[PDB]
Amino acid sequence: PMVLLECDKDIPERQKHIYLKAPNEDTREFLPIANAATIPGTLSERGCAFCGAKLVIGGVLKDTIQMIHGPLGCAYDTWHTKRYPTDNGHFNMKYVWSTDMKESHVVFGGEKRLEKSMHEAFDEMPDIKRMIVYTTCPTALIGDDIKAVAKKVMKDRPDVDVFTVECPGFSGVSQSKGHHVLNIGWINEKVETMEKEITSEYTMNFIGDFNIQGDTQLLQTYWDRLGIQVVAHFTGNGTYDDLRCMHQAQLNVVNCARSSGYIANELKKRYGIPRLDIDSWGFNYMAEGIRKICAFFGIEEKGEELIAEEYAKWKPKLDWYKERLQGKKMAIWTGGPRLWHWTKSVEDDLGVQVVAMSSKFGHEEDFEKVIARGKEGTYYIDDGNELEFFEIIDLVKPDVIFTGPRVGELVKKLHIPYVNGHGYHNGPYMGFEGFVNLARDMYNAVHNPLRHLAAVDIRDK
Amino acid sequence: AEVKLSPRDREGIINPMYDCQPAGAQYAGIGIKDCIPLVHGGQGCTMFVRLLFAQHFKENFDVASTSLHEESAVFGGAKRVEEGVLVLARRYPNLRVIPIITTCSTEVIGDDIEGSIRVCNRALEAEFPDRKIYLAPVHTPSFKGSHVTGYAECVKSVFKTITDAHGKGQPSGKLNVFPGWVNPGDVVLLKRYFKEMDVEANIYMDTEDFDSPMLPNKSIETHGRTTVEDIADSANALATLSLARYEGNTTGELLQKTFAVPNALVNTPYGIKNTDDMLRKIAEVTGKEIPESLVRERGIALDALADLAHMFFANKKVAIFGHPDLVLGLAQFCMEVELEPVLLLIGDDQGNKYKKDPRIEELKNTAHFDIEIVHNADLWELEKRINAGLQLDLIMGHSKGRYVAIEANIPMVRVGFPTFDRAGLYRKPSIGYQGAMELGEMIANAMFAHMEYTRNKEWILNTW
Amino acid sequence: QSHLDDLFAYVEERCLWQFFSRTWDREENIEGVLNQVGRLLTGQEPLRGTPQERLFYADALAMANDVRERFPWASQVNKEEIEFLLDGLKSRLVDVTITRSTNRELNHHLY
Ligand code: CLF
Ligand SMILES: [Mg+2]
Ligand SMILES: [Mg+2]
Ligand SMILES: [S]
Ligand SMILES: [Zn+2]
Repeated sequence: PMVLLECDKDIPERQKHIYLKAPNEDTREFLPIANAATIPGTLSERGCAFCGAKLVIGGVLKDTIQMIHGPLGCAYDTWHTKRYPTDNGHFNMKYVWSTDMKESHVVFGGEKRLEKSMHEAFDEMPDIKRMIVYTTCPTALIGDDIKAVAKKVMKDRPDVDVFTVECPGFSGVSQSKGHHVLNIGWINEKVETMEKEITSEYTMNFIGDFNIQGDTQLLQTYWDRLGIQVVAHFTGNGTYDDLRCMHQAQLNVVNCARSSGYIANELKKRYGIPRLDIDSWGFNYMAEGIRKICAFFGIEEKGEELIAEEYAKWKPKLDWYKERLQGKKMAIWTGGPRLWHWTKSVEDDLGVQVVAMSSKFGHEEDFEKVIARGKEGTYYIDDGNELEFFEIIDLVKPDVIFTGPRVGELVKKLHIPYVNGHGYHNGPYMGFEGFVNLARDMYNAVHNPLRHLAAVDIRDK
Repeated sequence: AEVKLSPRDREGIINPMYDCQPAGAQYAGIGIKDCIPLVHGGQGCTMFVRLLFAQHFKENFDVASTSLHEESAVFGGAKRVEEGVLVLARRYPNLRVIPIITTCSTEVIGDDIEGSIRVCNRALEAEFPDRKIYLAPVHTPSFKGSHVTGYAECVKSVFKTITDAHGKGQPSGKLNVFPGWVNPGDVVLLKRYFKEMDVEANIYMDTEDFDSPMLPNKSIETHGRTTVEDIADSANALATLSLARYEGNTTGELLQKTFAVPNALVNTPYGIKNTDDMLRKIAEVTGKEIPESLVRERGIALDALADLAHMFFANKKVAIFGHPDLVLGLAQFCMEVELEPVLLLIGDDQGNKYKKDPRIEELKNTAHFDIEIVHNADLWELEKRINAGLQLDLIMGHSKGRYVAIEANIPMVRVGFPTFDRAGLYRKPSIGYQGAMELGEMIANAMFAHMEYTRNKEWILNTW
Repeated sequence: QSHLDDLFAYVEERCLWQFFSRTWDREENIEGVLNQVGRLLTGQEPLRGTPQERLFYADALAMANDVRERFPWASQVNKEEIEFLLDGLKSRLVDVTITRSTNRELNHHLY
């Protein structure tokens, strides 16, 4: 049934966001409202649309200035917070750029301040020739025309290319809108503006993977073994110009259908490129994905050789962790997709029972997926808030929580260990090896002498 | 010796030194017991700052958002503030203080915060006749100043709000102390100094319990210890000791003007002389003697520093960045131990104030070498100077400058906020005598490790 | 539980193609994948002439392999039964992923 938690008695509208799956229910009658307005004052986990554009997608790129048109906080706040390495010395994590909006810009306009900052950034780093410009709350409100400014800079600097995103933080209800605006703007403005050499008979884009702790680079070992050219990664370990070439691919393989389904859907509509949805977390899921990719291309036997090798290398260690993790109870409090990518894979491959899940920004589609794959007796929460987390803990008594570090630090006080479900503990976590890494961190989290010591009161005889 | 101030020569920023004003107002508020700040603006303005605090302290702190969305961005956000206040009060029965912190968005759209507070006060008095909730308007447009100024603004507004409500009463016999933006370990040290001097004081804000235990009973103790009652009592103090010109002195000034509590601004107590002078001023205002225990702690610090200064520190060139009180004070500490702080970077638009700081002349009269002070600086300004050939032996700053030091292969000591890339620094004092000692030993140990990794006379670490 | 119950429970717990972003894409996938499954399970050649057909084949092959592994009956069953079963399965997936889904985005023309 839907659940009215005690801490929500004065915000009873939350009932329609929380589902406790019970036997025999028709789940179509119990789908949480999702992607609706946030209730003020709740300590919702949500962030802003600008986050979804710059921090999550655009900022992953290795060779691109991330020009945040706004006051300095939006830039500060999106720097030193992500774990998406590159193979060029992590340019993307080392720098952030602001137009340092001041009061005079609010009153008289910020377009010249932006133009000047763009030139400056290109002058300071003459080897960097690509940029994304993002709006933020106040530059949206005053109506600065960042596309126009970008077009002028491009005319003055024929060596560069600039993309613009209108994504103030108050757009939409969460970071989701930033995903949407960036995807649609990129396909409308930048896809099909360049081409690259095709060097394989098998080509794909890999859509919706952001190289957290090297996930993309690990998956690339598979594509290189299989002889498949990745035209573009959207956007893990990616380049700006690879994304301009996405129309060239034969296949779009999608992992994050929430952040990046938009562009896959438009690439299919405009170019006929089929969309293949996979799970690139999970051991048995990773095999299924490789088998589907190989079936599409007609290289089934290559895929079986790869899978057999990876099972022989990593399945015994996975099974060691399974023996020890069987029956443990897990909660997943993250953005959305990792709920449906992980609930059944940790159950199948590790014997772990996911007892509670919360999605910051997921849509109804994400809830369809997670409820389909998830267990009876589990709580499914849209746009969870802090006091709810405490009540859910009391209800389900998880052995481990996969969530962000700040929530991890909170639930430590209750003697519940965490694994960073966003940026990982010791990743990567995608692929065959990555699920072993996940399992290891789960095991170390729970099998931890400190938890037992913390429960001892030394004054008790 | 010439100490030259210059501004950043670029309009834009690359690698900002500070966050925006609202972030600092949130930091001020989280140090109050039974306080949940409410940040009126888009959601990122809250959630990114909660993350920042988790990076520095490895703890959660409660801050709420009004969740400005598109409707409210066009048609006004007063109902988001008002709903957020009520949702807080309804769900947190022990909540007493809500600083209502503006952002760039709600400053641009002109929401009338004071009017929303009148509305909320009426609503709250009707709904909760037995409670009193203090709502403080905190005007922190992010397109001015920085988190330094926002912290100062928030402290001042919360003190104005609470002391307006309570006024002046019985003299307390206590000092008010505004240490500024410091770590829990700095507050621990100050509390020890007042205790050893037999001086009653409130430290505003008392953040000691930000370093909270993991306890057998699973209780959560990660809270500010400064109460409403503590704040109200500031009107009754003997005197205010303000340690930080840019981080609370304006509150000491407001209490002087409003309540005739004399404010004494002193140099922020980094290094020996500044700590001496702080303790002298405490003795003067209280009539209490400095105790032998502090002469001993001082002496232990000097003994430790004397093992390092001429041997390892002399003639070594240092760049320092961080909050202005910390930069200026650390530069003074560095000269006591023969380091040469040749580049000081201060990160915001307050240069007209910094040019008048008396410490600038103090640095001019004690420097054996030219100093450049870059104001309105970003951290690219440091990186670009090193790229152009500035030769540094040490960087002292916060963790968001780490890649500059890593890539240039320069040892770096983590100071100020945030220091997320080392463990435990929030517990270690940097001010006072113990703190001078601890800073100096961090510097030496960072140089020592660097000598080992680079094979630079690593054999010399035997009989120093 | 019926053979069709077993198929339905497998698709719901394992597959993603019935949960694409819009009604039209769900319809296209339910038809396309399950027509390929029916070819595979009755020993007919799959369609592989167009990229889309080759994708349907990829998704169907996983399903067909998994159902043959999971369900004894799925080897040791008819042809006319695959037909009956897949017609039923199409109707059931359309009902739960389209007709009676409360996902409010499903008919948004704009992606
Ligand atoms: S919801 Fe998102 S992070 Fe917030 S402002 Fe808006 S785009 Fe940005 Fe920016 S400078 Fe500071 S942090 Fe805000 S008050 Fe403005
Ligand atoms: Mg000694
Ligand atoms: Mg089922
Ligand atoms: S979000
Ligand atoms: Zn053991």
